[PDB]
Amino acid sequence: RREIKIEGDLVLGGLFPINEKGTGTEECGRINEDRGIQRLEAMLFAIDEINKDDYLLPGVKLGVHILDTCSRDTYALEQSLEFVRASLIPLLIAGVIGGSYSSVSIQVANLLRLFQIPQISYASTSAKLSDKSRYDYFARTVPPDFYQAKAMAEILRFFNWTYVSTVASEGDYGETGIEAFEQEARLRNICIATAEKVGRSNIRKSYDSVIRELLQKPNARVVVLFMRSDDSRELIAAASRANASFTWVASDGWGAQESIIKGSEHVAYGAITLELASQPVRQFDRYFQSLNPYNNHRNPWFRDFWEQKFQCSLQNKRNHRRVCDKHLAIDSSNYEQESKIMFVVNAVYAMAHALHKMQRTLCPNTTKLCDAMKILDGKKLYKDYLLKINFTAPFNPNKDADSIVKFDTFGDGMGRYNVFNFQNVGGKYSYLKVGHWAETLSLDVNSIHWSRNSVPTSQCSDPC
Amino acid sequence: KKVLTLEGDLVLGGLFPVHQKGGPAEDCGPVNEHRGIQRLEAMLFALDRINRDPHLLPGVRLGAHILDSCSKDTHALEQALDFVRASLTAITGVIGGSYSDVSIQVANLLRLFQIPQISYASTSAKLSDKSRYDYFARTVPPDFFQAKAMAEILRFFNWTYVSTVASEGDYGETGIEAFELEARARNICVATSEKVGRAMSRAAFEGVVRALLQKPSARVAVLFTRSEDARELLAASQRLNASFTWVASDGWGALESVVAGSEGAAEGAITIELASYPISDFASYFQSLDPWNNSRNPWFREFWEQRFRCSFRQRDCAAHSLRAVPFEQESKIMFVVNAVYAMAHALHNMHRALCPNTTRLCDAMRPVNGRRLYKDFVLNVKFDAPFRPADTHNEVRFDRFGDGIGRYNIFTYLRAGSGRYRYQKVGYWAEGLTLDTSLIPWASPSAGPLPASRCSEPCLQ
Ligand SMILES: N[C@@H](CCC(=O)O)C(=O)O
Ligand SMILES: N[C@@H](CCC(=O)O)C(=O)O
Repeated sequence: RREIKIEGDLVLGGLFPINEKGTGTEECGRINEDRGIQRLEAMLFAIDEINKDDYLLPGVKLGVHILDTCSRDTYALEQSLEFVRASLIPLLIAGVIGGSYSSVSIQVANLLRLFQIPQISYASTSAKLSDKSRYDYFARTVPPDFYQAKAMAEILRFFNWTYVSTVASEGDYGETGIEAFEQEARLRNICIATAEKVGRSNIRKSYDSVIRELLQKPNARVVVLFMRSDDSRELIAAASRANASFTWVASDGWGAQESIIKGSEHVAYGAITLELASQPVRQFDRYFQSLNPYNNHRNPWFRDFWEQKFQCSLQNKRNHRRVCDKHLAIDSSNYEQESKIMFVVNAVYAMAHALHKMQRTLCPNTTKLCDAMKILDGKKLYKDYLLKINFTAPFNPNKDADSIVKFDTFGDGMGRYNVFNFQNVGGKYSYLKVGHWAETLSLDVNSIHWSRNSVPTSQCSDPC
Repeated sequence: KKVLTLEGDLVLGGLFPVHQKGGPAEDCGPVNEHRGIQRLEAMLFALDRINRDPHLLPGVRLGAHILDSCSKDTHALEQALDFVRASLTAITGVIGGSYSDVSIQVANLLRLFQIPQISYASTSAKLSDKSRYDYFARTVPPDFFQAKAMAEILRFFNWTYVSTVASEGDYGETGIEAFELEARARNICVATSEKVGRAMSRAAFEGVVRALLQKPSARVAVLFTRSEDARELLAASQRLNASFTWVASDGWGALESVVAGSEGAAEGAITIELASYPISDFASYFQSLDPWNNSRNPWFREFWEQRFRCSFRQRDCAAHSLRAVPFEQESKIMFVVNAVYAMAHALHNMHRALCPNTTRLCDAMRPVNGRRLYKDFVLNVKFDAPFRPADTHNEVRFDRFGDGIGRYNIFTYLRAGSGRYRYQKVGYWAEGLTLDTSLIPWASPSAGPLPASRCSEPCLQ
């Protein structure tokens, strides 16, 4: 296995979904180009920025203990044992800035709550979390799935889609989200045509029974997806194979990423997805576009990533593929910033300020490491400082209410979303924003490209 | 908190719900007199018998490290840290886990440290996945057969329109899923699906009862609930004066605390328990127990104060004996004993397969590894049951996923002998439904029409 073990006075661990589930060694195969390396480099850039500046955490240097979660909760639990090994090269971790999947975050929080280690997530949106009775050391920077369910129910009601079908992914993310969506639909007089639960368990659908059942009922052409990025890609590939076209109202799992839609653009011409409200970070783009496989030695996976993004394998020597050694680097022509980078950078600074206001209180006499801070109890770090943190966005020139980084009474974030429609402009398929959602709906119907160039309808019976 | 520990060459773990689930303020309060104390005493009695047995580990003495989870997964996870802090006097195996949610977290924690665990009452369909829970065995059948049995019972009585309520967790949701999948093939239809949260108040229970009462076509109610949740639902139904035909699972079983104070709301209720037989020696061992000599059980005193409503500071229960009070044995007792034996013979064959020198603990077996033990001696073990009654035909074996034979019994709560309100067995279930309607009071043709629940009654032909 590979990991980053940069040392420092204070170590902020993290867990990232660098590798995809399965597809080799029965554990994890291919590398997530978008959700596995961009967030990792964003966290590294944030750590470097905190260390290089003097305004935030002077003197004290921040190190990382980043680990790879192979898109599995069991693998994440196995890897997280090293974070609590010291309290059970033993390193004392003051915080785990990690957790991208709901199941992975839940397992990591359950393991960490015994050792009193605060944890901050950046992409895990679930209603099972934020329950302080069972998760008392969890505080994410993203809103739960309740707001997503409300927004998607409002979207369905806006277009008068009543007879809709629902497809969910088994686990701690799809199940709770689809339950909340069912409750919201029942509230808004919306009846679910059918309910499916895609999973990899012993008794589960084989990615074709769901599509066969969907085609069995042609009266409901709207499918609401609560699925992760690992299962949505395979489901859309199976749909493309079966040549079954439906309009897609997807959750944050699909997002606004083009990795899922690769070779299956036709099957998902009409797709509406919800993404967290994120603005691009220019500094992160500048840092990432200057990365090379020769000057980046602290990222073990990056070299392998260099063999996957550019389709140029055999970086040293082999007959598998041509050696694209030089004359080709990461540029804006093929690199797009992830829609959650500011959610992970703010996930780091949230602890940094928590480590900045604490050292200013326990031992304010010296602006450095002190003997009184030898032991870092998680209760004081989380409840006293981290819970009531309040700071502006580190890399946002604008200073407004939407650019503040503060938690809630349950350790959550602002419930603002954006709606992306998959449109084909000039022969190019891409996601375009067609509205937003901040306790209201602002869809732009006049600028929406549908699957059949017409507004779809989904009613149980034709009005008579 | 209090930890029950013994001394021996090999120490066996334990995890029992001695106390009941507490409120928002306290952690966990009242002691469980049937599912927390009787099972613990059964495990202790089995360990004593194994230690006294000459043919079973004549030189190796089995210890005990019984803990208390008190029906909380977080508390169970906090307590189970002692099972792994020794190794990081080590724990050989963990005989514990009475709830699916309680056992799943413990299994996940123990899989990292390669510590085998054999449960005694965990009945969940998601615990059979060997890819996620590598080191976990069970003596009781999963819910895969219980859901089928309840579907068969529902189909036998010509019930079509039913309502389902389940507890939020890894035992109720999986039960609803399996029941729905096995009912889709049949003509069973579910009207509404209701969920009971872990922290649920009386107002929410009343709201759930009202939601069930909103649709009057459905007369029955399928139950996947724990003891406390089922008791609270029955109490709410009694408060609202609502009568149903409850179809429950092993969570209710044949307990008397669920029907304590709510006998009116629970009339003619069909429940399913696991196939079991009383243990002759365990009854005598439990009845011959006193709070003074039995100083090895820290919770026993807490049980005694709850058994006859006394107080040791007030000098009460000085002449109270458990022998006089009638004894009701828990259905899932023998399984617990079997679980202990599931780690006894597994530690007996291995000692005869890796260290064939002496009968004591040799220096080569000091670091007992759970990997080889579970893969070669625990998963494939066959032996005669310890305390078989008469000369029946039963065997203790583990399947490919560490399961048991799916045999169930059907009980009905009926009032006989001037309202005794007792459970009566009206058949069993091994491979097909073979219940008898003669013993059921409301199923008799002379008693009255059979309770029916259909979405639409058959109109004129
Ligand atoms: N946000 C999804 C996971 C996908 C991701 O954003 O990385 C969740 O709630 O688990
Ligand atoms: N089998 C039920 C409860 C068993 C019992 O403790 O009686 C469960 O898995 O939660």
